[PDB]
Amino acid sequence: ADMTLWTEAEFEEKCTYIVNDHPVQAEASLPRNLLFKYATSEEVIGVMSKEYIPKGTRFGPLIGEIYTNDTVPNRKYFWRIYSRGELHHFIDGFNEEKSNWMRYVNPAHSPREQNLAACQNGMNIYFYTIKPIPANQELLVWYCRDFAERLHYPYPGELTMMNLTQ
Amino acid sequence: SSGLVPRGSKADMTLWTEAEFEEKCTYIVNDHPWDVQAEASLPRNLLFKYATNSEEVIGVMSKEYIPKGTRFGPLIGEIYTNDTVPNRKYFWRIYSRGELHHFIDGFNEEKSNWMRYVNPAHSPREQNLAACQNGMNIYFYTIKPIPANQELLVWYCRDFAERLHYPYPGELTMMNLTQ
Repeated sequence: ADMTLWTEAEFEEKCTYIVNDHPVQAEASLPRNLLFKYATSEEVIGVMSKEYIPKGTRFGPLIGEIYTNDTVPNRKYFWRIYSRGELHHFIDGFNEEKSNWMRYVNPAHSPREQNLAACQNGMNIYFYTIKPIPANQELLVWYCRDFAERLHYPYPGELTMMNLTQ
Repeated sequence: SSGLVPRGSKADMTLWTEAEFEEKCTYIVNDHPWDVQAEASLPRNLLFKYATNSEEVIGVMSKEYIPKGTRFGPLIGEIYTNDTVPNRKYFWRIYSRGELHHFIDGFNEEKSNWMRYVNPAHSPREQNLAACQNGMNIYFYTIKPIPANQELLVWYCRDFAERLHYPYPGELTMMNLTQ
């Protein structure tokens, strides 16, 4: 039940609820269980729950412009996609007319804050809730273990030197 | 004296690259010439730590003050590829062009040098050697002085740890990366 160390395959296989986007694209696509957080203007500064979001809910896939190295023209909204253990392409969520609402979700600062894991399944990126999100709480994402490892990034539950030499 | 002159324009080895270790190390220590090989090869500035009442080696200690920036090695052991590998406790990986190339295996004491006896550090605070691949070899570099009669304790340098998807001293947390 602790999803911290699940593999991308385990997220896909053991997901309970699937939430599709709502039928500018980045704003219009926001599912009906979410709301935007706004600046004190109409600038969107994050995504919040409108209602209780269960653990084990999948959002996505991420929509954005796709670039390879040979085709790439701002990298803050980039997500990397891998094939057979090599970087294959980027999905770029920067352009709000060609990207969905996932571009607005802020990153978690700590394991405690994280309530979404980002995973690559197939050729897509999804965000899975790893804990319940009560109403009117911010969605805060970080890479799942396998994705973090592909990036050489830290992640919740990462083993320490102390762990590896115990 | 004071100020801009002595300051000039802008020593911690924690985040050095493998190239930096090779370029900037100060002292080189070669193995003892030469011979069992794993014991006979131990450099004259080191001693073994033994199990109590036993001749069993359980670690490596300094015999004398070992300066920061001292290189030991290269590692010697049997070399296996995936296509030739026959207990991985004493295995070290060698990479070529970002891909695993072969393993150096220190298990057999007749075919390996003293570096097989060096134990891993349990924490950043305990580490006094960084292991690096330079060229086709692995060397250990002291990252802090080792006073006389203190154990040598190794961990991978940052780039080697990252090839292994291992943690390392100085690794940034999510907290550091996000603010």
